[PDB]
Amino acid sequence: SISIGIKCSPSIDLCEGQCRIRKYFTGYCSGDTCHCSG
Repeated sequence: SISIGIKCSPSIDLCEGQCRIRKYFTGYCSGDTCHCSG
């Protein structure tokens, strides 16, 4: 994965949307930072 440096929480993980508008396929919150892949 890459990290995009958007803050997140795993409990309400909105990283997929942040990754998809940046043209990745998916994303997830690690610790408190969004990761993207694809």
